[PDB]
Amino acid sequence: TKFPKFSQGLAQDPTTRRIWFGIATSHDFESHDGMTENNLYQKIFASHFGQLAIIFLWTSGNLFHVAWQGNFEQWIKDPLHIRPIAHAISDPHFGQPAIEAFTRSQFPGPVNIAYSGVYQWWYTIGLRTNVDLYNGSMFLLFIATLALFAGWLHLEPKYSPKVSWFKDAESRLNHHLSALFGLSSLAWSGHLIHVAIPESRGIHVRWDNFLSQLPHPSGLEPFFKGNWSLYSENPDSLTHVFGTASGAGTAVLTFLGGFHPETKSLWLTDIAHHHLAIAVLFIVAGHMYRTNFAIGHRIDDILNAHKAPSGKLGLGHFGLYETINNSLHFQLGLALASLGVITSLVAQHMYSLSPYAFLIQDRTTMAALYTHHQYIAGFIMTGAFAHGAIFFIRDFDEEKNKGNVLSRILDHKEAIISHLSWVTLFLGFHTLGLYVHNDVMQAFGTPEKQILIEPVFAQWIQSAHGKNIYELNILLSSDSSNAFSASQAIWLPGWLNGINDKSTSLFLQIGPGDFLVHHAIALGLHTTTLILVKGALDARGSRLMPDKKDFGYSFPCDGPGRGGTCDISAWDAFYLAVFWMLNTIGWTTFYWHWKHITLWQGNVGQFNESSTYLMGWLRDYLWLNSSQLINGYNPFGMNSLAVWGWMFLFGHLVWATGFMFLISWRGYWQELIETLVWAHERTPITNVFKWTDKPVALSIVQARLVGLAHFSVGYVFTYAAFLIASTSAKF
Amino acid sequence: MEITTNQVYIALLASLIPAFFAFKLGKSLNQ
Amino acid sequence: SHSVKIYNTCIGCTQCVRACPTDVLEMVPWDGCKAGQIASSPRTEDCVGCKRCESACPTDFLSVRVYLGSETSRSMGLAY
Amino acid sequence: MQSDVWGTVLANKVSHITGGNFSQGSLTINGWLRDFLWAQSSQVIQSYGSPLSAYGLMFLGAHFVWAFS
Amino acid sequence: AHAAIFMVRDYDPALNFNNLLDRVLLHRDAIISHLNWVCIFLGLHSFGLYIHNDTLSALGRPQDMFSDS
Amino acid sequence: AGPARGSTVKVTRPESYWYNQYGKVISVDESGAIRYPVVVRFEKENYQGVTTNNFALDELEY
Amino acid sequence: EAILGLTPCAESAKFQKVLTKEVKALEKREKLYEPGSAPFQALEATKAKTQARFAKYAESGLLCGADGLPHLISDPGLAVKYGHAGETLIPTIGFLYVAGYIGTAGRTYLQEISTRQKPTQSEIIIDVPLATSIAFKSWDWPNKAVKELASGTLLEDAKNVPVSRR
Ligand code: CLA
Ligand code: CLA
Ligand code: CLA
Ligand code: CLA
Ligand code: CLA
Ligand SMILES: CC1=C(/C=C/C(C)=C/C=C/C(C)=C/C=C/C=C(C)/C=C/C=C(C)/C=C/C2=C(C)CCCC2(C)C)C(C)(C)CCC1
Ligand SMILES: CC1=C(/C=C/C(C)=C/C=C/C(C)=C/C=C/C=C(C)/C=C/C=C(C)/C=C/C2=C(C)CCCC2(C)C)C(C)(C)CCC1
Repeated sequence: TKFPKFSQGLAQDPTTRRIWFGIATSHDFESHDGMTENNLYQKIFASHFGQLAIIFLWTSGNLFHVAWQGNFEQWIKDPLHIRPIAHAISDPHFGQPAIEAFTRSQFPGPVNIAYSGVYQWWYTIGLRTNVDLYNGSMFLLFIATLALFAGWLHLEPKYSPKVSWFKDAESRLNHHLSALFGLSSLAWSGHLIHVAIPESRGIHVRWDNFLSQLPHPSGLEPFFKGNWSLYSENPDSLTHVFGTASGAGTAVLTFLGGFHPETKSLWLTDIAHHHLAIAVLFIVAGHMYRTNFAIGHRIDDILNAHKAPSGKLGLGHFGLYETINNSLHFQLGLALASLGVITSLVAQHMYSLSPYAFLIQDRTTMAALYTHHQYIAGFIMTGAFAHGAIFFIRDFDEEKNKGNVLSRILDHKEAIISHLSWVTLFLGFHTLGLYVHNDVMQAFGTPEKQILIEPVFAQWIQSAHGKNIYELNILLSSDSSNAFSASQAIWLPGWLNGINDKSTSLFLQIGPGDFLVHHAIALGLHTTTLILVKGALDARGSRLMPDKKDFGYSFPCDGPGRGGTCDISAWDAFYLAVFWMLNTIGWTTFYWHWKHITLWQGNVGQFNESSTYLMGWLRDYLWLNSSQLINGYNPFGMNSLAVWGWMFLFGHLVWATGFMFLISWRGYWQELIETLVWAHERTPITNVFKWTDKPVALSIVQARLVGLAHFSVGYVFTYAAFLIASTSAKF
Repeated sequence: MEITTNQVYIALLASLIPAFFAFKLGKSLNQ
Repeated sequence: SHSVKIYNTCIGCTQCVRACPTDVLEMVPWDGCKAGQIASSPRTEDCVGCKRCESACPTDFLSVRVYLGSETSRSMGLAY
Repeated sequence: MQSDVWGTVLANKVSHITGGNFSQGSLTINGWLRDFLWAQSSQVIQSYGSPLSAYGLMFLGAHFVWAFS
Repeated sequence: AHAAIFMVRDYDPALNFNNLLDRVLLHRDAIISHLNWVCIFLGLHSFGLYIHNDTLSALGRPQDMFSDS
Repeated sequence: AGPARGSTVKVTRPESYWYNQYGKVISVDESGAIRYPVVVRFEKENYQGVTTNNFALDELEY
Repeated sequence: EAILGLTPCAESAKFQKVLTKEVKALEKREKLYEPGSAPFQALEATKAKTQARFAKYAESGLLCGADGLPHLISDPGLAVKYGHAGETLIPTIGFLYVAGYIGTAGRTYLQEISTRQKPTQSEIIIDVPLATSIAFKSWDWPNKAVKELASGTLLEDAKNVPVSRR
């Protein structure tokens, strides 16, 4: 018909394929009809503005709904005993008991309790009233508007940048490192020193008084003389109540380490010092590349210099600069890899060094935020490898990259894949072995014959950090070491208080159950990597198909010949790897959850005893903690867990529905749909309703994608239901 | 304290402005 | 439509031609091999994409090659 | 059978094994999951250390073989 | 399975001209399509009733359920 | 020059199943029009299940 | 010697608790039978073995956790310094000897039959004399390993190894 207008091939298709494949190729701008490099960069740049606006509108809506329908001010009076609210419910389908069930707070109606942790974050950074929130909401709506206008404007022909502007790497790196990262970090230090730290100590500072209100009793004279220490003089005491002046200090920049005793969060003056120190680093970093003033490095020169004299790396990094500068998929792959790592970092660090006031006491938000960030990191790490494969097919040219590290890595791909295959097989065999040994020992009534390997290498590292529970007396756990007795350490008393407190999750104690799961996670990381690396390294060709680059990233197969070739494309490697990634984050979040749930209830023995065999996981984790969830609605009545109950069965159903797409394949359905087309055509009256797009069965790749999407949604929705209902039921 | 019905109205009418700009940007990106 | 291409490694065994269910390929004369015939693909508007020809071909990495492309009602194998 | 036939008789009163929960409990998926799958699975998951422990091992082993498929 | 092996391997058209087996094969789109409808109908009016009950139970309206009460 | 009938060659055609492997020469064609005159036989069958293939002289190491 | 926060099983109360718990279960089962009957004798054999096993674990310098179950030490330095090398380090050497033996026997048989007329017939019908000879001559497998390594006959050269279009 007409849609999709970016593909004539698709728009001639007389079937329902046109619709589905039109939606699925709409953002792949390179493959569009008559696409030039200029037009490609300009549509990317605009879409980027569109994403920004969507993010600012999302934040604006969180602020709005919390200011309008939440209980932010009540929560501020009693953080540990009021539940924060996300939004109201306006569902005409509810009955009166459901209305009475979901009615919690003083709001007149049914609400949803929020688990995103935005209340803790807003309170920490200084907001205190619903008017604050509302004004923030309005500001963000304005910034959205600006982004959308910029998007449109830079799409106009007078402001549309040229490709050279897009390919100016050194300038971008300077600006992005000095300003985006550096000056935004310095600004945040300014916000903390001028607004947040005062509000933490009772002083109310807003736009109408900040220009007068001195953030430190001595002003900027200490700064300009060089008496910087005066800014660290009188820190808050260990008896300080957050938000009041009782026990409060005057210092604005410290290095105390550890946590504030009431909030169980990091000190704000250490967060301000942090943001200020790294600002100084990023600003210095952003003055390194050569732009328009003759000073600075050129990136190609750095690249071209680094080559080992032995020749073990070949021609080293020669030619890489044009490779990366001319390939968007390389750039996207490197970005997603980096972001992947940083997202896991945020998950691993926010539970152990909690930065927000009263957030560790909110157990369900803690569990939600860890789970959320690790699932996102998992999806992002698959993407990085996917876009690495698409680079090897679409943008890698061997003539230009001859002898450098990319061609070399491609020249020993069998060594890489075979070694990964060894590691995978080794962990899988031994780790599943040891669990099955331990299960049979428990079943035969002989728990003393389990194999329970201590994690001594992790206990050593914990000992070096200052934990004294393993009696190993090294580095920070020895009094006599250089590391401990370093005079100007000064973060150490705070740190050691924190690391030897059972309540915090700062280096949890570990034992045999911790040893087994860490090897399971290793098995999952390696096996995911192996599937994705094989994908990217066999992308351009293999022995079973030497001309794979000519078919592209995604294609069904190469037919039943040569022994059969289902799932031989690099896209299929990605599709296979997503199951392994969900399984691996599954294992990490189950471990995090069960380990915390037992620590918070006090019975760490439960985890220590039960986690060494698989019936323990099944019985004392899944089976036991599903009791309240599945009673959310019963023949007797219903409670506010009825929504999570229903979303739990919904997840089960969506996961199972995905198996239909994953197991039954296309021909079955194409032959059934032919009989339905016959029945429609031959049934009187009804025939007069004619289709415009001939009904056909979904395609081969399409159904792999639809199966994966049903599988992923059901996996996520089930676990999130279980995680929130179980944690919220018991805490 | 409680956000008033007036402040909801102002929020709505304000939101009409990035709706228009959205439409504009969409149309522009769509060839 | 799908695109069927023939490369010069053909040995003129006629097996692909025999295999094809929609008469896309035929044998034309050639001098590059002992059999003095090569395969050719004049009627690629009738190719359904089954890849039966590639299963028949006995040369090491096939001399006939089907690259799937845009769908039509003919290539989609529709009797409606 | 466990809810409506099998049980023990005292005089004329019949005390069934799951106490007649089929008639009401079977009318939702949640009830099949809760009153059948979750509740009646207590015996097999609490079988370790007993003479029924082979059923516990076969229960986990079969979950494994199914997922392997 | 074995019926399909018979059709593929041991069916002779010549010896089955206008008998029952041939007539079956002349209306095989009508047989499958009617079976298809019956399956959709039974699916919706049977598992749809459990989904009904689950949903109305969760919405707090047990008097709207397909039940003995 | 051609290999002798019965000699051993090593394939150097990268898209072939038998790359870097050794085969026996069965026949050489002498016409110049022929594009792949040498017939080689291998012990290991390929994915297609065949064990023989025609090669050019610039794809063999003899 | 108590290391890593663990107590020795010989002087752990939780260890004894576990032994009590197993023996008590066996006593309960014995109540049902008659003191002379053969089930009774079976349960006594079971209980004997059990007490023997705990005694063995007690005089082996095994280290118990808070659960009262023995824990193994796998860093070789810690194992050797505190007398726990029999838990993982000796078994390592023992596994690596037997795995090297099996590998060597398999590689040997494969390299031997590869020179036959139809080598693939000797893979589905095993040459049993040849296999027994190889199995028994391969007890000194590091001889062959270090010879092959140092000489260069272990690895095929890259030019002779089939590989894809890379
Ligand atoms: C951006 C995310 C966002 C989300 C997910 C929601 C979600 C919701 N809003 Mg809220 N809303 C938002 C922003 C958002 N809002 C903002 C910024 C304002 C201030 C202008 C409001 C003002 C508002 C009012 C007055 C009401 C709601 C209501 C609701 C609820 C029902 C849907 C509805 O009636 O809204 C209707 C939508 C609007 C009134 C304007 C929304 C403007 C946003 C930016 C929409 C665009 C979203 C996004 C960018 C589109 C991309 C998706 C696409 C990729 C598929 C639902 C929870 C109703 C409610 O509270 O029920 C209990 C209700 O009465 N919202
Ligand atoms: C910044 C991040 C980023 C960017 C800019 C891109 C950009 C792109 N990707 Mg990459 N990718 C990324 C991250 C990113 N990706 C990540 C994180 C992954 C791992 C998931 C991938 C994996 C990936 C694959 C495997 C492929 C791409 C492809 C592409 C290209 C086309 C995509 C397309 O046509 O979409 C249009 C697609 C859609 C409209 C489908 C949407 C499917 C939805 C999101 C499923 C969600 C389920 C459901 C709706 C949930 C609802 C809740 C429920 C209760 C109802 C485009 C260049 C493709 C390409 O063509 O290269 C050749 C390609 O094949 N990407
Ligand atoms: C429980 C389910 C399950 C299990 C056990 C496996 C196991 C494995 N997967 Mg598979 N996989 C699965 C689900 C599973 N997968 C699913 C759902 C998908 C998505 C389609 C995949 C997709 C997938 C891909 C793409 C890849 C794997 C690979 C692997 C191998 C990784 C090697 C290893 O980790 O340990 C070693 C082996 C095991 C732990 C399993 C062996 C089982 C026991 C230990 C063997 C002993 C049997 C015993 C003697 C009894 C004999 C039977 C008797 C009747 C005769 C391993 C064989 C990878 C691989 O092969 O890398 C080499 C690989 O690339 N998997
Ligand atoms: C839970 C997992 C799941 C589900 C829901 C389905 C569903 C279906 N399968 Mg699939 N299938 C599955 C797993 C599943 N399958 C698996 C694992 C495989 C093995 C690979 C298959 C292999 C398979 C084959 C080979 C066939 C089916 C067929 C069917 C269809 C049966 C007809 C039917 O009952 O439609 C009715 C739809 C349902 C019962 C789905 C749920 C619909 C809900 C209850 C209604 C949705 C709400 C709706 C909006 C409410 C409207 C009314 C209300 C307002 C009053 C149905 C769509 C058959 C088919 O298509 O024949 C016609 C068929 O031949 N399936
Ligand atoms: C002579 C027999 C032999 C030898 C010496 C090797 C050696 C090796 N294998 Mg191989 N392998 C073998 C048989 C052998 N394998 C067989 C029979 C299979 C099919 C199951 C495999 C499947 C296999 C896979 C999938 C992988 C290896 C890998 C490896 C390498 C690393 C070690 C390892 O992963 O062990 C693991 C070994 C197994 C999983 C197979 C068990 C081998 C049995 C126990 C011994 C041989 C049995 C044989 C019937 C003995 C008959 C001898 C008699 C007649 C005299 C190493 C080169 C890995 C690698 O590539 O490393 C880079 C790898 O991923 N092997
Ligand atoms: C008149 C009036 C009123 C009312 C109003 C209203 C009713 C409103 C509404 C409103 C609304 C209803 C709004 C909305 C909004 C929306 C928005 C704001 C959106 C956005 C979006 C976006 C941004 C998107 C994006 C995109 C996409 C998705 C694709 C591509 C393109 C783009 C990127 C653009 C009142 C009563 C007050 C008063 C009186 C007057
Ligand atoms: C395929 C492909 C691709 C992709 C890629 C990827 C996907 C990757 C990933 C990767 C990754 C994702 C990685 C990671 C890494 C990391 C690291 C390497 C780290 C390190 C660290 C360190 C070493 C540290 C240190 C330390 C510690 C540990 C502690 C203490 C302190 C300190 C600091 C000293 C691309 C795009 C290129 C393109 C082509 C193709």
